[PDB]
Amino acid sequence: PVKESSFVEKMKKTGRNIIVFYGSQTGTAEEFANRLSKDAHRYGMRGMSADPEEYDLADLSSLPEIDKSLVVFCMATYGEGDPTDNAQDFYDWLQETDVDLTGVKFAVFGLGNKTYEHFNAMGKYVDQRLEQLGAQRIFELGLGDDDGNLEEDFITWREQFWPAVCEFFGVEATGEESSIRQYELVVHEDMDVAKVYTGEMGRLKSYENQKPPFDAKNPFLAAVTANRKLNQGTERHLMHLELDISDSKIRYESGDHVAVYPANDSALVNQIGEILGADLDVIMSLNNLDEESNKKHPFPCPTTYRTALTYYLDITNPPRTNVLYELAQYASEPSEQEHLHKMASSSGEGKELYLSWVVEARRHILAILQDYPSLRPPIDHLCELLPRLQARYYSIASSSKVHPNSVHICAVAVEYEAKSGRVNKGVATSWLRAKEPAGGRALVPMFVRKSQFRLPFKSTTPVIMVGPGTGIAPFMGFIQERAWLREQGKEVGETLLYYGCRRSDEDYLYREELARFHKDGALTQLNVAFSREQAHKVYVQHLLKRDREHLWKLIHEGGAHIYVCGDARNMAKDVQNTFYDIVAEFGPMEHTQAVDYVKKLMTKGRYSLDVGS
Ligand SMILES: Cc1cc2nc3c(=O)[nH]c(=O)nc-3n(C[C@H](O)[C@H](O)[C@H](O)COP(=O)(O)OP(=O)(O)OC[C@H]3O[C@@H](n4cnc5c(N)ncnc54)[C@H](O)[C@@H]3O)c2cc1C
Ligand SMILES: NC(=O)c1ccc[n+]([C@@H]2O[C@H](COP(=O)([O-])OP(=O)(O)OC[C@H]3O[C@@H](n4cnc5c(N)ncnc54)[C@H](OP(=O)(O)O)[C@@H]3O)[C@@H](O)[C@H]2O)c1
Ligand SMILES: Cc1cc2nc3c(=O)[nH]c(=O)nc-3n(C[C@H](O)[C@H](O)[C@H](O)COP(=O)(O)O)c2cc1C
Repeated sequence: PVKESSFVEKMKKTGRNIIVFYGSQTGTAEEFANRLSKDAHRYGMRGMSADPEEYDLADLSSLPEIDKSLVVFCMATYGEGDPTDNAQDFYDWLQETDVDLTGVKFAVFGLGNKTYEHFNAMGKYVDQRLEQLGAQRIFELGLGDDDGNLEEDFITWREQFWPAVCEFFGVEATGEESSIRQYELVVHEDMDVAKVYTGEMGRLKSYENQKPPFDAKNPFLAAVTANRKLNQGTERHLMHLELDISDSKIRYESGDHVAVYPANDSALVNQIGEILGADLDVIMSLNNLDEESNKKHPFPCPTTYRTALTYYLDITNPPRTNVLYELAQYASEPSEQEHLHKMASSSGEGKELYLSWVVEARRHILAILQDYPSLRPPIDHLCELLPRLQARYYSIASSSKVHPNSVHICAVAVEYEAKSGRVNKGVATSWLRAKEPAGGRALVPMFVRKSQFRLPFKSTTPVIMVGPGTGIAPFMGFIQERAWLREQGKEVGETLLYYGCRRSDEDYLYREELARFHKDGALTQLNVAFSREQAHKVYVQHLLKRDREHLWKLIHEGGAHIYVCGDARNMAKDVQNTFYDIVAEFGPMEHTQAVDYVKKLMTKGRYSLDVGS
């Protein structure tokens, strides 16, 4: 990872006084940065965004060489309160450096989520650390809560931030407003076909010419071997997929995640085009008007609107306030121009409307286009606004020791009645479902992501796995592997599964496979919880609570490892208590002593989580 030159120097040479580093994976932090960066301009200053992984943040000490200089960090938290991948260098650095940042003015906005225990560790860290080094805080730390509404949290913060800035430095709010574009449109007519991106993510033609290694930037088109329906009932659609990675040299261990780069719904794309009156089959490119930025285009180019809407753009999520504000200009009917503008208010009714009519109603772009017919923006400007389509992750359901040449996926297809009035569909799950094992084959641009979730190294350590619904996913690989080790002579301690589902004839995933593993003995216990076969709910905690005596015997004496995968707002929290209570009873020990004991197993590597909401 060859770093770029002193960003301070670039700022000097490009007349910029504020830089906004973004630490993110799904791009939300990146978005905020770009917004905060563009914002800078309307207040007499000029800023720029930047990936800290491309620079050496050691130069912060040089930043004071620029008048009215100030750095801003938009950081998100992951894993064990860990930084985003790209924010890793920055982190390790802040920890090891002793550098003096005297004269450095900063501000930090962190993206977190209250379900997790390490709420905005990064944000809190950077803010607090930069001070210890010497830099002076120009504005309070921002704690954005995604479980509530990060967007609004950002708004509220941003709104107070600029004035503070303006005041500390004595600068004007320079009239504000009047749309400013980032890219410039360039339509191509002669464009040699063989050089137009068709949905590749990295180098031109990387999808056709597959050359390792394969990473997020160079995914590996994997053939869909099997795509079966796992649920017996019809309430929902749960599926088991098997991606063939032969000849990819891609390594992986049960507990890792695999990511996919899906394609939006054809019909949904056609309509956006149609309702705008634009020819989606036009070949074009959006070159940055700043001939200095490294981000030459909003996405791969040259390409066609259809390709961008289909593979490069997120056209299904609720548009964020700034995208709607920018569009307000393209709505002829005033009534509508107003709502759109108002969408980015910090408070008032504008806020409530953006919160219920857009977010709560899950209204995506096309929906808003249909509901505000006077809104007919230019297709090229829309693409510059829409955010980038992300890859979806999946707990690899298989074990490397048994399926080295294949990755398995257990997923629940997303589909629901939105209050917007229509039916929304999960981008990747709908895409995945439509893959028929069968150019001709069914390929899925994927790539693996290593994780922390891992079976114990020592084959005799007791494993306790709590994974209701699709939470069982990673655990299918766990059991396969522990089954293997036994067929390999290896001595295997207890292996217990604590699974859950509605009814044994609705969503009892791997009812049969799990039946085998149990019969043969691979699974010491197979405690399953049918939450709907009786008046009262029977969740997995109840089972854990039921086996308190035994579990505590492997946790406290057998040094067993606890694994938790699935829902994070409830399932995980409820389970975590039950463990507090098991420890507190059989300890014995007050709640506090127990809560700690558990959290220790958590840090001492014996209690792993892998939840989301
Ligand atoms: C580390 C990790 C591991 C994961 N492992 C798995 C796994 O093993 N199996 C699996 O199925 N998924 C897993 N996921 C979730 C997975 O990545 C996808 O989010 C999921 O498959 C749906 O993606 P989609 O693109 O089809 O849906 P999208 O189009 O992206 O839509 C999903 C979004 O729609 C919204 N939504 C969903 N239902 C409703 C509703 N009823 N009403 C209103 N809004 C709603 C939510 O905001 C949700 O985030 C994992 C995620 C992470 C981060
Ligand atoms: N981050 C990850 O790695 C990961 C992996 C898998 C799933 N998930 C997340 O979990 C959510 C749902 O997953 P899912 O569809 O697969 O599960 P699910 O089908 O919705 O539910 C599975 C089982 O859990 C039960 N349940 C509901 N509330 C519970 C509680 N408080 N304690 C214990 N069991 C409870 C259900 O019963 P009832 O419905 O009848 O109440 C059912 O028996 C999604 O939001 C998804 O993001 C995250
Ligand atoms: C796998 C995963 C792990 C997360 N872990 C944490 C965490 O430990 N602490 C926290 O405060 N937020 C956590 N979050 C929430 C994110 O910090 C939040 O969604 C943020 O907006 C992500 O930023 P991005 O879009 O810029 O990548 C996690 C999200 C995911 C999907």
